Amino acid sequence: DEYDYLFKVVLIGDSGVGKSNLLSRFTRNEFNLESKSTIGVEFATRSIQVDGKTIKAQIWDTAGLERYRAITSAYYRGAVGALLVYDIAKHLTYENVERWLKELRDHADSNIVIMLVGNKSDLRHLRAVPTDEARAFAEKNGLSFIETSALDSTNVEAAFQTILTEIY
Ligand SMILES: Nc1nc2c(ncn2[C@@H]2O[C@H](COP(=O)(O)OP(=O)(O)O)[C@@H](O)[C@H]2O)c(=O)[nH]1
Ligand SMILES: [Cl-]
Ligand SMILES: [Mg+2]
Repeated sequence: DEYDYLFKVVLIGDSGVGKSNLLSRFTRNEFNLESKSTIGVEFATRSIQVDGKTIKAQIWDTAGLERYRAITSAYYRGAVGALLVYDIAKHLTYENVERWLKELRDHADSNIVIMLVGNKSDLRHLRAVPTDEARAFAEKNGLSFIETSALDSTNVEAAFQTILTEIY
């Protein structure tokens, strides 16, 4: 509805890390504590301002589990950014970041902007993934890095703003 650029940005990451609530927090300012596996593929949109011009962010979301049906290059097609999300309270979701990176190399453009997102920062007292460690990891792998909380809203706007500005 009037925009200068449409930037496709995808969300990826293990089931349960907060992808769907990052989407809902960013596009509708809504959060649900309930947990429910995402159905098929969804996308939602939000427009923001960058360098005086209007950026329509089209943000895709899908299930992190790829057992019976796996994500294809069509999911990633034309994506200029990826929010690769893990749960700072569940170490396994961070261990699996390498698998997501492999999936991005196989299925996404070699120059996509990748933001590593440590979500659930409000669970800092349950932290399983030290901030400094993830930050260095992002550094070595050519990713941006931010910790967010969809629940209390911390850094959610900043994460999307930053990636869309990096892309711009
Ligand atoms: N404490 C906390 N819980 C979160 C946060 N984001 C998502 N959740 C919860 O984690 C569960 C999985 O969230 P969901 O958005 O469905 O993650 P997805 O499985 O990666 O799409 C739900 O119970 C959410 O309410 C967060 O920032 N903090
Ligand atoms: Cl599946
Ligand atoms: Mg989901």
